[PDB]
Amino acid sequence: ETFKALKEYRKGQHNDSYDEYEVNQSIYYPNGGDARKFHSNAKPRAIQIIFSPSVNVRTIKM
Amino acid sequence: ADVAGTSNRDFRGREQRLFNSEQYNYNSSLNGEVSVWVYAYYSDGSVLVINKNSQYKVGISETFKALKEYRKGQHNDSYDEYEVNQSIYYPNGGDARKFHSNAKPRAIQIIFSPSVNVRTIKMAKGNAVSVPDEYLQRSHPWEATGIKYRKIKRDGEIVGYSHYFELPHEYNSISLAVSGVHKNPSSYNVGSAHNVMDVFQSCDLALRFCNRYWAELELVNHYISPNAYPYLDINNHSYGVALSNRQ
Amino acid sequence: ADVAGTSNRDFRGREQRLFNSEQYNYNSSLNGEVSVWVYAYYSDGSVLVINKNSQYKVGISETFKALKEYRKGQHNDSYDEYEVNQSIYYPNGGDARKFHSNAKPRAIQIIFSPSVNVRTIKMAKGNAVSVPDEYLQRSHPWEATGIKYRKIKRDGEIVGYSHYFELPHEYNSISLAVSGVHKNPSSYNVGSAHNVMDVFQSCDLALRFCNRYWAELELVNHYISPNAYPYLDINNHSYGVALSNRQ
Amino acid sequence: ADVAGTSNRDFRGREQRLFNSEQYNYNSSLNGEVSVWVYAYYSDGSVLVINKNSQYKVGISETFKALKEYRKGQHNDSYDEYEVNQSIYYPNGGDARKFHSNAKPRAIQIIFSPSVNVRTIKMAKGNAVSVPDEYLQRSHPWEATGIKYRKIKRDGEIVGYSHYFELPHEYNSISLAVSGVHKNPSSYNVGSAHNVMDVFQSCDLALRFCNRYWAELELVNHYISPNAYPYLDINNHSYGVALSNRQ
Ligand SMILES: Nc1nc2c(ncn2[C@@H]2O[C@H](COP(=O)(O)OP(=O)(O)OP(=O)(O)O)[C@@H](O)[C@H]2O)c(=O)[nH]1
Ligand SMILES: Nc1nc2c(ncn2[C@@H]2O[C@H](COP(=O)(O)OP(=O)(O)OP(=O)(O)O)[C@@H](O)[C@H]2O)c(=O)[nH]1
Ligand SMILES: Nc1nc2c(ncn2[C@@H]2O[C@H](COP(=O)(O)OP(=O)(O)OP(=O)(O)O)[C@@H](O)[C@H]2O)c(=O)[nH]1
Ligand SMILES: Nc1ncnc2c1ncn2[C@@H]1O[C@H](COP(=O)(O)OP(=O)(O)OP(=O)(O)O)[C@@H](O)[C@H]1O
Ligand SMILES: Nc1ncnc2c1ncn2[C@@H]1O[C@H](COP(=O)(O)OP(=O)(O)OP(=O)(O)O)[C@@H](O)[C@H]1O
Ligand SMILES: Nc1ncnc2c1ncn2[C@@H]1O[C@H](COP(=O)(O)OP(=O)(O)OP(=O)(O)O)[C@@H](O)[C@H]1O
Ligand SMILES: Nc1ccn([C@@H]2O[C@H](COP(=O)(O)OP(=O)(O)OP(=O)(O)O)[C@@H](O)[C@H]2O)c(=O)n1
Ligand SMILES: Nc1ccn([C@@H]2O[C@H](COP(=O)(O)OP(=O)(O)OP(=O)(O)O)[C@@H](O)[C@H]2O)c(=O)n1
Ligand SMILES: Nc1ccn([C@@H]2O[C@H](COP(=O)(O)OP(=O)(O)OP(=O)(O)O)[C@@H](O)[C@H]2O)c(=O)n1
Ligand SMILES: Nc1ccn([C@@H]2O[C@H](COP(=O)(O)OP(=O)(O)OP(=O)(O)O)[C@@H](O)[C@H]2O)c(=O)n1
Ligand SMILES: [Cl-]
Ligand SMILES: [Cl-]
Ligand SMILES: [Cl-]
Ligand SMILES: [Mg+2]
Ligand SMILES: [Mg+2]
Ligand SMILES: [Mg+2]
Ligand SMILES: [Mg+2]
Ligand SMILES: [Mg+2]
Ligand SMILES: [Mg+2]
Ligand SMILES: [Mg+2]
Repeated sequence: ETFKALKEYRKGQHNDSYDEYEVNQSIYYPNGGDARKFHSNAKPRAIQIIFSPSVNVRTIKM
Repeated sequence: ADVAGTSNRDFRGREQRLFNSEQYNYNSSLNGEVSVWVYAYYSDGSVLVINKNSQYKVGISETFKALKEYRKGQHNDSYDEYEVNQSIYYPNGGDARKFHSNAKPRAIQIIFSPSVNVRTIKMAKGNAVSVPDEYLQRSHPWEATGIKYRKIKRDGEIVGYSHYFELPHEYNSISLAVSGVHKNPSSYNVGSAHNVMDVFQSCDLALRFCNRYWAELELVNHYISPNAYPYLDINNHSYGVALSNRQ
Repeated sequence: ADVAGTSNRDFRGREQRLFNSEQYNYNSSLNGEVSVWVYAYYSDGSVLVINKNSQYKVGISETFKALKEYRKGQHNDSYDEYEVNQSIYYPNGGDARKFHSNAKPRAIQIIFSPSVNVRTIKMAKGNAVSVPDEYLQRSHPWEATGIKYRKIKRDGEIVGYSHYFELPHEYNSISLAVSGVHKNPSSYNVGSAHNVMDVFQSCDLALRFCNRYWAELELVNHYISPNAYPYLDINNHSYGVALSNRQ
Repeated sequence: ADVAGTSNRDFRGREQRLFNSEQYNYNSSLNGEVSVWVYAYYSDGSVLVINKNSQYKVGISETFKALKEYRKGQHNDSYDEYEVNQSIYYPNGGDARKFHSNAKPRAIQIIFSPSVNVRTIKMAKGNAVSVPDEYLQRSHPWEATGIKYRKIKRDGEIVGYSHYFELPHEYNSISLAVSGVHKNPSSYNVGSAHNVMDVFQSCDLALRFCNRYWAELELVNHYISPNAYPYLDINNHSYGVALSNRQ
């Protein structure tokens, strides 16, 4: 998944979609955008990766 | 004339030092201001400042709703946040579309000017329905929290006092009121019969300010520094101007 | 040990009774809260509560506009209600599309905590432009209305005081301010020179709350009962908790 | 110590040169990345980049619809562009309000990293319904287009490979897929039984990127240059960093 695709998207609600385009430009390069916020609340705060017990743990790659 | 910076006849130098000292001391006279700031920090990095500047004593009181992030001229999920409030006022009391509102403050900093007497500071940190301690019947209406205030220092001088607490937990939903009294080392009570009507007038003359800044940077650059205000930033860095006996 | 509920050595029982009594009495000490609630009832069945909780004395003051129903996050005919206000401030002064605004309160209940002294209660019920009695020049700024307050009672105990008046007529368009003073049977004046600066601080530390509930049911279930507040409902039913010398 | 830049004991200098050479060579080892970029240029001067970075082999495949300009958070005539697509998929198949959509790419640049083997590059340039050559029945699923790739050069070093074609005609409506294989001068087949499951994993581990930039300038300054990527601009100017045996 891209950085964009991991960002919170609220189906059927407002998502500050223009401002979040600007947010992305400033994340891709420092001072690259014109966003109205320092930190997007759409950015993930954490990530959990889970595998089924049928995985071989030694083959996992990230 | 004597050469600058080599004698006691550098009157320009003496006048500069006096000018700075007079400012520091005027503020701490009974004729001077006392000021309080409440900073609410939001998860998007923005900061609501509420400031009040008055003579004799000063304070700020805000509802849980009024401390919540409000983006002027933008969308604020206003209906959903009404539902959020109902669920904060009572568990499962609302119909919101979110577990945690990003409009809720993540932290609070309270700063007082150096003209406050730290021992007179009082805080009422209530729950979301504005009750200081679980139930009114057993609530002392305030706690004296002066001992938790850290000195904000520049060049060895106390430029202010700061109390900071984070609200990083889901149950940290608060109303908040804070108050302090201007230093008075004299035995002239400003609230004695002679001057009490002047203190009542100070209630009406107190000047208030609030604004939401987009970042701590913007706050430091365009609010704190230009007005020679004290501040303590997230990295424990002190801001302010040292004036007492200094050029 | 002795068997529960058969002797004076049921210390758990004695501690329960003391705990309740201490709460009742703490509230009525000079260290305790005094609280006032104003309920505005609207024709759609919803209720605006404004509450304020403070030491020494407490009160609330609201404009005619501020008492009007406001539905957070929904449509409120906001332009038309601006026109409504102009026609309420002066006859035929506006251009509204309605004879009677459903946002106008149909009734008002004022409740005080049992820590109030009923004889200190004062109300300023003004007209829509905030004049207590027709013209400022002949207005006493308040009426002492304590004699009209009914006792809200539970188990024989006064859990609060209520004054209720309906505004069922077209000309019942009001501004409203109410105030009361915390019980003080001592001859220590809390506003005497010794403690007056603490009362000025109480002005700043007073915690405030407002919210619109959708029904009297919702108010009873999620505002009154959870916080052990007193209330009197439309069927004259008393709500509150009896604490003095009770388990 | 010896003086800088006058002897073989300038270990800082030798380390710098090695560091650069190791980077160039690591990329071209079987452990390194291979990368492809597709740039679609629009008439408003903006540029969609799609990039993919993977081990062993890499490629990108996009529908005609997905190559069309999409302005995030702005109006895109979305209904009318649905109608446009119907008329591109089949002549006179839609009801659009325009002869030529400004959302259609005016040109395409394909760039590969210098770790690609140019002889393994394959392109499927299909029509708007994703058919490589008029009809499926007579379509070879790809063309080997490596011979048309120009070397992007900086300081004598190949920093990448570019294939550019304009789509300046009304009938230049395309779907597009392109692929290349990481250099492998060894006789170890990365797709042989020993390592083939690792290549299947590379399919899942391939990192993808897309974004629309407003101008070629913005692309050069904020996408190409900061990440040390190769590029060829409209004036035939080469961008990239020369690393092999250089400080
Ligand atoms: N006091 C002092 N300041 C120093 C010293 N070394 C560097 N400084 C810097 O110089 C500043 C103070 O300089 P001065 O104001 O001229 O020294 P002072 O102690 O105030 O002496 P007075 O002007 O007589 O009041 C401080 O902010 C320091 O960062 C030092 O050894 N002593
Ligand atoms: N006092 C009293 N309560 C009754 C009686 N019959 C039923 N009750 C119920 O019991 C409750 C009070 O019971 P208790 O608290 O145990 O009686 P009490 O008068 O408080 O006696 P103490 O516990 O010694 O203070 C009331 O709320 C009544 O509804 C009765 O005859 N006398
Ligand atoms: N090689 C070379 N570079 C020149 C010459 N004149 C100017 N330059 C510039 O200098 C740069 C290369 O300088 P160097 O790296 O120090 O020379 P070099 O050929 O790499 O020699 P080595 O450091 O031993 O590898 C090039 O980018 C040129 O633009 C010249 O006559 N020969
Ligand atoms: N290098 C120094 N040596 C001795 N005294 C100094 C020196 N620098 C400053 N001082 C003096 O010591 C006093 C304290 O200055 P200082 O800068 O240490 O305090 P501060 O700014 O409040 O805290 P800090 O700089 O540690 O964040 C001032 O009078 C200052 O002039
Ligand atoms: N059935 C009873 N007989 C005698 N005394 C009672 C009885 N029930 C309650 N009491 C006592 O009489 C006092 C008054 O209780 P009561 O329930 O009548 O008052 P209340 O709740 O304020 O008003 P109400 O129940 O009439 O709405 C309390 O001390 C209570 O314990
Ligand atoms: N003035 C020069 N005379 C001789 N050799 C040079 C000179 N300038 C650079 N070189 C060397 O010749 C090689 C090619 O450098 P050059 O700058 O000509 O290629 P380029 O950057 O890929 O293409 P171009 O500069 O023509 O756009 C490098 O090793 C460089 O160090
Ligand atoms: N940095 C920004 C942010 C927003 N806006 C303007 O404000 C408008 C509304 O904000 P937007 O980001 O589009 O969010 P919403 O419309 O509220 O939500 P959504 O687009 O997801 O429906 C935008 O169209 C844009 O023109 C802007 O000038 N620049
Ligand atoms: N718990 C919720 C949240 C929202 N909505 C509906 O969705 C609409 C849009 O959401 P809202 O909360 O009003 O936010 P915005 O309109 O996007 O932003 P704002 O009101 O601040 O302009 C509301 O009018 C409301 O009718 C709802 O059904 N119940
Ligand atoms: N007496 C009135 C009432 C309304 N209008 C017009 O009708 C519009 C819509 O009515 P309004 O009073 O604004 O209510 P709503 O938009 O429906 O609700 P709200 O403003 O609270 O969102 C207004 O903008 C106003 O221009 C008018 O001409 N004169
Ligand atoms: N060939 C077309 C083009 C548009 N419309 C109508 O015009 C409206 C507005 O145009 P649209 O194509 O939807 O563009 P915008 O709303 O302006 O932009 P966007 O949808 O991207 O926000 C559409 O909803 C559609 O009903 C139409 O009748 N037939
Ligand atoms: Cl003084
Ligand atoms: Cl007491
Ligand atoms: Cl290798
Ligand atoms: Mg210092
Ligand atoms: Mg809304
Ligand atoms: Mg309107
Ligand atoms: Mg009863
Ligand atoms: Mg939008
Ligand atoms: Mg549309
Ligand atoms: Mg060159």
